[PDB]
Amino acid sequence: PSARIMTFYPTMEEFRNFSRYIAYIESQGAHRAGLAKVVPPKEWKPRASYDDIDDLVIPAPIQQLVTGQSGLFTQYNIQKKAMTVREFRKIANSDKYCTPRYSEFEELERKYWKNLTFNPPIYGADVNGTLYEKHVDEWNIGRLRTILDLVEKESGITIEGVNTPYLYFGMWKTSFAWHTEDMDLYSINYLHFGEPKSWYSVPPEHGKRLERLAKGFFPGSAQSCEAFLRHKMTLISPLMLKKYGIPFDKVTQEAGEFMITFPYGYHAGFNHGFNCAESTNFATRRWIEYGKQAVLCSCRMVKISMDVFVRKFQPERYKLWKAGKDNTVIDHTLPTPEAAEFL
Ligand SMILES: CN(CCc1cnn(-c2nccc3c(=O)[nH]cnc23)c1)Cc1ccc(F)cc1
Ligand SMILES: [Zn+2]
Ligand SMILES: [Zn+2]
Repeated sequence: PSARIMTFYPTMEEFRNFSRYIAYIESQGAHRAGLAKVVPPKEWKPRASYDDIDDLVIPAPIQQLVTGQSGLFTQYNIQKKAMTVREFRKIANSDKYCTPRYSEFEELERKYWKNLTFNPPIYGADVNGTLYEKHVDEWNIGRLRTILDLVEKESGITIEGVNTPYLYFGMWKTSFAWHTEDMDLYSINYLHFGEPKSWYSVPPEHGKRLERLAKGFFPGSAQSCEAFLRHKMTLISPLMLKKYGIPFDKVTQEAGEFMITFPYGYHAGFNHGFNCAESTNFATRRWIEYGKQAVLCSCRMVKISMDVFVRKFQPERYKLWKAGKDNTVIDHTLPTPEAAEFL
């Protein structure tokens, strides 16, 4: 009810301040769903045209091999040789790989879950780069300027997969497995162009139920690594989630829209056809407790030292936290302290 995905329509004035807007959507309860859609003002555009990127190199395209049955699957990401956007699009749009005919989303979603183990598609995933023009100042994924910037501030080391933008060139049936962000951070995803991207979300207050369910389904993966979901290989159909009483919601992201994922917000999804999305991680003051308590991959990976954040934002707790006495319990319903001005 209050864990349902929400869509926001900021005005141009409201859009200019990223962090303030994030605070605003949390004061509205957006974080409870674990995922929110943000439709930018009509006048806003991050790039004049996308007709000048055909020679853009996808260095490590991945063939997505999926094995499984009865709504439970494991995705094996097979590296293919480098290719350009032009070559990628030719494959995406060919008879062999293009989107099937469909009337309603529910029909396309059925095709996805029935055919994800067949005819493995190629995902032009994790390409370092941005499609934003240099002068765009609003919601610029390249430079959000959140408190996540503090790691680079004190050491200069940029952790690969954190605080840098990534591009994802999708084709029909390419997917992202169930996961939460690295260090349980926030994430932003903008669909630059093409066919939609469909998303599934589990509210952070029900995240441990999803983990317990995936542990029961893959006991071998769980014994090897407690945090095996962080490998981003596990696919679980909505039918299985429904059967085992895991609450979830679904949303389709169209070209020109943003998706925000919240700390400990489990999400998965798939691309409807040839498209391109830009993404990065970011943080608010609320994330600090999430980063301290993040259950990380012990086999295996992205790790951020919390010491800098605790020392700056929670110095009274520093000694208690460094001694293993920080017994703090996270309340997933509470908005970020920055949202106080809206409540
Ligand atoms: C380090 N790599 C990013 C990790 C990462 C974190 N969030 N996230 C995603 N989150 C949301 C949406 C998407 C999406 O549409 N498409 C791809 N990845 C998405 C992907 C690993 C990796 C990327 C893609 C993939 F398939 C499998 C592994
Ligand atoms: Zn993600
Ligand atoms: Zn692991």
